Amino acid sequence: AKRGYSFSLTTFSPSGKLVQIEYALAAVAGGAPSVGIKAANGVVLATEKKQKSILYDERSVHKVEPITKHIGLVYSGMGPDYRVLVHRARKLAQQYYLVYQEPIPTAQLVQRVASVMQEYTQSGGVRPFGVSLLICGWNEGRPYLFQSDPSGAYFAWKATAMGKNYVNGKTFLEKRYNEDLELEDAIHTAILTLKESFEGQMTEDNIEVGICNEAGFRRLTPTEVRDYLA
Amino acid sequence: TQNPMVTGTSVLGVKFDGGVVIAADMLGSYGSLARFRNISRIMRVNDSTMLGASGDYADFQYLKQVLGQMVIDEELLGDGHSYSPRAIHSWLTRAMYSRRSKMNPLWNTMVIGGYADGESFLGYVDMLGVAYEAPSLATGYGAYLAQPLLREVLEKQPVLSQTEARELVERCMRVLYYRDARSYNRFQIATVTEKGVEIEGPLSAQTNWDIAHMIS
Amino acid sequence: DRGVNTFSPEGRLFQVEYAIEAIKLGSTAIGIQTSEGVCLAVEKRITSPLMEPSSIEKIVEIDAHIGCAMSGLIADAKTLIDKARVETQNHWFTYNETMTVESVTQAVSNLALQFGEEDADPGAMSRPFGVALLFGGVDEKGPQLFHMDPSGTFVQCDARAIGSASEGAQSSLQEVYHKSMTLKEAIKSSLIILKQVMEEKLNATNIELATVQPGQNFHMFTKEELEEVIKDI
Amino acid sequence: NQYDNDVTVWSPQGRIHQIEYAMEAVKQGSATVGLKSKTHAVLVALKRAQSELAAHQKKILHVDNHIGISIAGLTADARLLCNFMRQECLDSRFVFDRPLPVSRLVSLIGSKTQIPTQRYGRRPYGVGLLIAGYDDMGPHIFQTCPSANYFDCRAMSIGARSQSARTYLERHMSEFMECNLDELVKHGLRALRETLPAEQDLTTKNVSIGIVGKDLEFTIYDDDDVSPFLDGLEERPQ
Amino acid sequence: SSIGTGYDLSASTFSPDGRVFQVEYAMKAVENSSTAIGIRCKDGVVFGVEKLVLSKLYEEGSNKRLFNVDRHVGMAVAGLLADARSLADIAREEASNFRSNFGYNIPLKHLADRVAMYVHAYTLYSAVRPFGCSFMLGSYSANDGAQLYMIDPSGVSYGYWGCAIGKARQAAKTEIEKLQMKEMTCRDVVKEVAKIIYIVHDEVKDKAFELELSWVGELTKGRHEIVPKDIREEAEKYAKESLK
Amino acid sequence: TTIAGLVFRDGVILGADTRATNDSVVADKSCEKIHFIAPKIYCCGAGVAADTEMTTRMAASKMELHALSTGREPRVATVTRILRQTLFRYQGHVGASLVVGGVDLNGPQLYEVHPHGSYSRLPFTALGSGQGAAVALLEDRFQPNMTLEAAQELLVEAITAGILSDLGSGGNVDACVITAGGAKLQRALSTPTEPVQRAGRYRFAPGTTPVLTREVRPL
Amino acid sequence: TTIMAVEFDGGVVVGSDSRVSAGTAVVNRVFDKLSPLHQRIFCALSGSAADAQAIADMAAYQLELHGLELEEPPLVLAAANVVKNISYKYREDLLAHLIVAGWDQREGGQVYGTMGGMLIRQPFTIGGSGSSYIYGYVDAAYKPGMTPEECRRFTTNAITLAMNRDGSSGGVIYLVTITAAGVDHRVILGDELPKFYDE
Amino acid sequence: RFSPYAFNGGTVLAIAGEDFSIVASDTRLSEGFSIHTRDSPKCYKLTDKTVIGCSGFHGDCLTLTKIIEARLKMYKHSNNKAMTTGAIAAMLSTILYSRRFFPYYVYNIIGGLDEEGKGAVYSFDPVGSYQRDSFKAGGSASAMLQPLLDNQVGFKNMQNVEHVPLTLDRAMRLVKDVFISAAERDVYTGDALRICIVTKEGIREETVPLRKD
Ligand SMILES: *[C@@](C)(CO)[C@](*)(O)[C@H](Cc1ccccc1)NC(=O)[C@H](Cc1ccc(OC)cc1)NC(=O)[C@H](C)NC(=O)CN1CCOCC1
Ligand SMILES: *[C@@](C)(CO)[C@](*)(O)[C@H](Cc1ccccc1)NC(=O)[C@H](Cc1ccc(OC)cc1)NC(=O)[C@H](C)NC(=O)CN1CCOCC1
Ligand SMILES: [Cl-]
Ligand SMILES: [Cl-]
Ligand SMILES: [Cl-]
Ligand SMILES: [Cl-]
Ligand SMILES: [Cl-]
Ligand SMILES: [Cl-]
Ligand SMILES: [Cl-]
Ligand SMILES: [Cl-]
Ligand SMILES: [Cl-]
Ligand SMILES: [Cl-]
Ligand SMILES: [Cl-]
Ligand SMILES: [Cl-]
Ligand SMILES: [K+]
Repeated sequence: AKRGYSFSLTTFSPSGKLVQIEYALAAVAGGAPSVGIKAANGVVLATEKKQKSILYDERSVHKVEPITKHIGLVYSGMGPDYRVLVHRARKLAQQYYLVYQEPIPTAQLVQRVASVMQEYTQSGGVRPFGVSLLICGWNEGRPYLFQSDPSGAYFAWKATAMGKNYVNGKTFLEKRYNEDLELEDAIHTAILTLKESFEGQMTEDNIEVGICNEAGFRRLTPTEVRDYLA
Repeated sequence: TQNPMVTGTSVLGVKFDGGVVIAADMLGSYGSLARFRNISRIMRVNDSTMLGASGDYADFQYLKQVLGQMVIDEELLGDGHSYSPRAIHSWLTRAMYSRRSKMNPLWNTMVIGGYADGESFLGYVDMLGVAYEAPSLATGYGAYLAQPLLREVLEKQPVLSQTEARELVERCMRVLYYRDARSYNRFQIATVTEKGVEIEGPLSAQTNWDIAHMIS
Repeated sequence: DRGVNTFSPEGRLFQVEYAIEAIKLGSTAIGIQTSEGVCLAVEKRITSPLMEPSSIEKIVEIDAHIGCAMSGLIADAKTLIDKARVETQNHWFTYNETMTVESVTQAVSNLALQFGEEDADPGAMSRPFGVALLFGGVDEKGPQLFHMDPSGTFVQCDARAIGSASEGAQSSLQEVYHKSMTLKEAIKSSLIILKQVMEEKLNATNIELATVQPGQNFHMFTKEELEEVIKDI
Repeated sequence: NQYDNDVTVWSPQGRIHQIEYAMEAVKQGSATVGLKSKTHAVLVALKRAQSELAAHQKKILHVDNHIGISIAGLTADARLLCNFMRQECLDSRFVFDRPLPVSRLVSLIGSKTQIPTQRYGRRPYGVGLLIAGYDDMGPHIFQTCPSANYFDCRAMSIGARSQSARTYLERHMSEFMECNLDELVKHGLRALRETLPAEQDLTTKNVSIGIVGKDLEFTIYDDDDVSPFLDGLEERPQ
Repeated sequence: SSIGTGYDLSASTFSPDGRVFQVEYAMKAVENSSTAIGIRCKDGVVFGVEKLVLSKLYEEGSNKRLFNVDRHVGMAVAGLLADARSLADIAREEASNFRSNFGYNIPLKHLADRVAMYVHAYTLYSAVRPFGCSFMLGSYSANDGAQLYMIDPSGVSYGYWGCAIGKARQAAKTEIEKLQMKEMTCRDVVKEVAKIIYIVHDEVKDKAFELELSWVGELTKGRHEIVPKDIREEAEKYAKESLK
Repeated sequence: TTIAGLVFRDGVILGADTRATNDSVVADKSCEKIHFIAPKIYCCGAGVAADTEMTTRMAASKMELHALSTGREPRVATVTRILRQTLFRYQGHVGASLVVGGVDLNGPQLYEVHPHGSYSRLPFTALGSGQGAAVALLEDRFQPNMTLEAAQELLVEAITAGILSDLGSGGNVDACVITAGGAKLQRALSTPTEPVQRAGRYRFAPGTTPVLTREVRPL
Repeated sequence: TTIMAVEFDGGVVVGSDSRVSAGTAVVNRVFDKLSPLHQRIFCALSGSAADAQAIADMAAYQLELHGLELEEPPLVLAAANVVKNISYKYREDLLAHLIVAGWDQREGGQVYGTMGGMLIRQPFTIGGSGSSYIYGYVDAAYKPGMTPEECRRFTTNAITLAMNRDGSSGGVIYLVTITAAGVDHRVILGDELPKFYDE
Repeated sequence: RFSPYAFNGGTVLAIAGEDFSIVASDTRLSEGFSIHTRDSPKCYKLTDKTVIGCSGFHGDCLTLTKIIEARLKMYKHSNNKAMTTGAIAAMLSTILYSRRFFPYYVYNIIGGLDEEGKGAVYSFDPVGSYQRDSFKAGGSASAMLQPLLDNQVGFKNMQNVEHVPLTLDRAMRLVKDVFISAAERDVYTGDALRICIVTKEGIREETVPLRKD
């Protein structure tokens, strides 16, 4: 028999800093790198899926996930925590569809998912999520890219990177990213930002990439990733 | 239970010198239909108290399991204590009234026979919680048919030998078979004594149909 | 740091022992069980001549035949007193009779160690009551006086004192008690012992005096009547 | 110590200190003695006064017509356990119409007293009881503690200086089985006497007696009702 | 072998070397208790327990360490007896629930499996402490044969031919290995069970003792019960005289 | 409503009329009754309109969520069990009679599920107030392993029969073919009734309606 | 419905009609009322279709878990008990009789009736609305110690006779035979039904 | 449907004198047109000072007597004394009213002594309305018992009778007579009559045979 703790595990330090959120930020800043790029006619999301052994089945688990027909996800941080947020995101997307009969605006999903993240910075007996989310979407004929993080704060991006070498990946994008890309160009500059932080040789098995357009959201097949890897 | 499905008719009880004897026919009816003509409506609770039950059979089988477990639980402790016939009677009374008060009754009438401390026990339990003790017991149509017979004999002879009780019971089952449309000619006799509970196999009462020729 | 239901190596609950200590800061109160009645007396402890005299109530009425003297944390006591008053009237409703002084004290004693943190209600007690109580009254077993502390323990007393000067007043009662004392001597003794153990002089407005005797009900003394018992110093 | 603030914390030695701290509360209370013959079960307890002006504490309590207890330790924990025992005895009579066998009642205490020792924020019961009862199996003397453990005993003593009483009974335990009731109570009183310092002995004000058996229901004699037992006293020797 | 201050207070806290000390300290409580024994024979299972007489004022038969959990199932306990009784109550309810749901006597292995789940549940949280005892479960039927299981504070359960728990679990096991129990009748096994308890017993540290004995085999018709005063005393005499 | 289902060689086919009634008056002449569940699983709803609407949308919502979590082609047997356990919980108070049809790794499948939560798997079925007309046509002309076009025509005839014989049925016959390759939702496949043409003009020259108050809000 | 089960030496035989009805209309003329609860335990369905099927699912659910926990094929007694318990707990809310028959290593081939929440083992059992019209036939046509083929004919004959008389019974006869070796499922079609007096 | 009540008959009578109380009843338990048992007295000892008589639905009467029994013990452990006649009557009122919306089909009469040793009688309805009185009857034949007591004990409708105080002897015959009359007319009254006499000495029971038809 059990009954949980009812007190917050995230409190204010004398400096005015919620240390557990910043400590959760350290968990994502140390995870595998991930990049998202808004590209005028679509969105691209790519991640390092280096399992660091040939024994793994590269096809079994995925890091780039669909939330609905028009929304996708990537993360940097803890895999298990991310899974919780995916499941919650998918349910929120359906809850919205059932009520309004209209694909959830990406902005509205992110707000709802970010609020779940906020809970774990104030609720009792729990630690915050050690994951930052990168959410892409297409609604009203416009591409969207959003970032959610352990704080429960959310941001809108033209392009960004997170995880290992997120600082170097960001400056690279500042110089490299220009508005009004075509989607197929964005997959290149996404894989290029990923190459900056890699360490090893890139095969279509080592990285995972998803795309979002007017036709919806899908993850690229291993054969498609190979064709961009040249 | 709001509406009983499979029912049993009258259960008989009467106490002789050095024990108690219980009778009930092996029939389970579905309305007027005789559905199961070889099922037992009697049980051995322990070695001192026994039970025959009228009404809904599923409710009887439920009460049979609950009482069965209670006896097992008590045997596990092995503290020199066991349920007396009165204790089982008191429990059953409390159980029926409780279920009745929640408007969800166990659809049963019960006869509890027992022998303890040199004294014979015979107790009645209703589905509404009506409980008492009597030298002779008959439920359902038995209360109208068999009970008059038993009382008329017990008035003339209060103490009966086990043999006298047995033949009186067989005589009552004869009347019940003739007069109850919800009865059958297969029945059991249960007996408590110093030695314990003894349930006897399928019995038939002797019938006579010679009055079928006396209509001319 | 520990929980509220923690035993000392000695064998006592810390919060109880600490609640006993809180009473040692409360103003002194005396009860005397006379064969012809019970008298309760207490010091008010005026902090300023601006405070209203009859405003402090450290001796209250529970029932027609029961009086209660209180010491320690006054705020804790008045929660317990309402509970005592509720019990008498619940009992009156159900049984059409007045409760015994023992049963009333026993009822309040049931709330004793009903405190805790985990495995408890939203409004369950967090700590004990920093209060000692003197239940004095007349039932069908003659006049009686009972003493109760935060441990829950309650016992009859022929005479008892509780508060800051507890041991001093206890010794003063010890050498000045006959089980055959009159009520005149009973009020006198309590008034005599009270001035000895106090930091302030005995005034008519400085103290509360109460009597529960067989014939008449519990009585709160009026300033003029107090001046007749303080006439015999 | 840091293994001694909660019941849910095991000591490295393999022990629970908070149970043992509660066991100390029993030893601080005044002594009480329980013993039985083949027909009767007798409780003898020492009432205590905090001052001479206050009355003596109640030590022996009613449970049912066939069961009685003497307490040692915290008052509220004793009163709480007494009310549980009474409620169990009431439910037994309400349902089965027959008195609850002593063995089973004690088993229920053993099960109930165990619960708080295993849950965080809870605490052990700060009282030990001596239970005298009569049922189908004859007279019984039982012992309960802050630890949920319980014992079936021929005779027992718990409280302050109960070791002296324990040794007295241990010498005369073979005596009790053929004892007359009047001789049985004197044995109980004589053991209780050993607990007191040499200066003082048993008085009519500080001795409480509880008796249950084949003859009668559980009865408590306190003051005037107690002197018949005290009178006829072999003198305090050394 | 132990960890101070931090990592050994709660069962919801792992130690740096991957250990739950709260379970291990509860495992220490049983190691301090007097020895309980039980070995599987050809036609049943026998139990033997040394019961240390704390005081001669206690009744012969008090503090029973052999329980009836179900008509066909017997329990032998070692450790904090207060916990041992609650687990005996939990085990009883489980055997009762099984019959209520499925209509027949609980298979012993499953009974052990079920009670073990309950024990284990008290090893995961700060809200509760682990059970401070270890216990054995023995049964016999013609279908399943003789079966013997033992559960410890962690929630682990295994089958046995011979098993012992408590003070001298080691002294007992080496004495059990000597027996050809796979071929021995349960009437014989009692004699040997009785002598191993006597050998195991420390008569110079512990003051004195009583011997508890249990049945569950063909001679009892599949029902678990106590070994009669007659058969016990023959085995007690056997124990004292082959001690030389 | 008339709704029907049919199994053929290469897959399944579902049918429906387009009429909705409020009391005994035709509310909607062109309402859709063949509902999307998965890309290759579809459901026809008969009974209480709002009830067949919400149950079907709820099922589709749970089916997309299931496909997302498994990364696999949704199973029609999953749809059928989700549906019936939902409906059984409501004890028939949700008046939704459903014909669910689709394609799995286990081939073409057709189920019917009643409001109380009972189900059956079969080659052909019909639900709604015009079900009698449809089964009549099916029992008459159904064969195992029919060609798509032979199966499409019989289904049209079954729904047509329902439309013409049932007063609670009308409008167009909607069809949905599901193949191991894909699903074609042939809305208004056949349309029996036509009267849109007329010769009665009832216009009113601006100012025939007498007005007391006028207010204009600029935007 | 008409449903039936018969016990033989090596195992059991379970039969049913293939009709489901709503009022005077038949909504399914080919429905199999023989649901597996485990690998060698089947049950015969009657009464409310939704109520019956719901009981069948929960029974099959619990017996799967119970089977894994014992690491052995569930006892037919155990199976009957779980169906009996659900039927009793909701006797006012669930309206269906389920015959449970099967085979296990402990007790061989067994037949159980659970109507209303009671439990009884019988040498053979009939159920459903059509059972009324064949009570006389089964009493007269029964022999103890029938071969698998004889039991197969006995159930077929009795169900044929019931279906012709009962308006709520119709279609085909579904037969399953459960032995140690396995389950044999066969269907008796319209042309193959035994002929009797029909006038 | 299903009825939670059965009618089992039984009449109960109580009379108060200077130092005594009488509670009397028939021994007949019945249901429909059949007698359950001829040996069912309705009087019940609660204390040495107080006796209760319950009639109506026997299932309710049994459970209610057991509630009172338990409640009597609860009181004495809590208060250190016996529950007085007036206290039991006050408690019974509240117990019966807690079932105001699902009542005990029960007719209770309480007989005993007050704290001054004087005879006390308390009459109840199924729902708990009660008062003290000199004499009262409850049950199936209460209307048969009442008027005779009104005339003889109350001295009602009489002109120059000197108003003699009630004696035990006279009340005993009165109790016997009204039941003899009722047994002749009420089909639910017969078999035997049991009288419970409450006095300072205690409870004495007396049995007189009645019509057995
Ligand atoms: C045919 C047309 C009826 O013969 C179909 O069953 C059709 C089903 C359908 C319609 C639109 C979309 C999907 C599926 N049913 C209706 O047209 C239905 C009629 C109906 C009314 C009352 C009923 O009894 C409870 C059952 C069916 N249409 C409606 O529900 C209309 C829009 N609303 C109402 O009539 C109002 N109802 C709401 C429920 O409570 C009774 C009153
Ligand atoms: C024979 C064919 C006649 O009923 C069988 O009993 C058959 C058994 C069965 C079991 C599982 C799956 C399919 C078939 N029972 C039915 O066909 C059943 C009959 C029935 C309806 C209502 C009842 O009252 C609660 C009891 C039995 N038919 C149905 O349930 C059909 C699918 N639906 C309805 O009739 C809807 N009912 C629900 C209850 O209220 C009346 C309308
Ligand atoms: Cl908390
Ligand atoms: Cl949460
Ligand atoms: Cl995808
Ligand atoms: Cl049977
Ligand atoms: Cl009945
Ligand atoms: Cl009686
Ligand atoms: Cl204390
Ligand atoms: Cl001690
Ligand atoms: Cl759904
Ligand atoms: Cl049959
Ligand atoms: Cl009550
Ligand atoms: Cl009235
Ligand atoms: K019926």
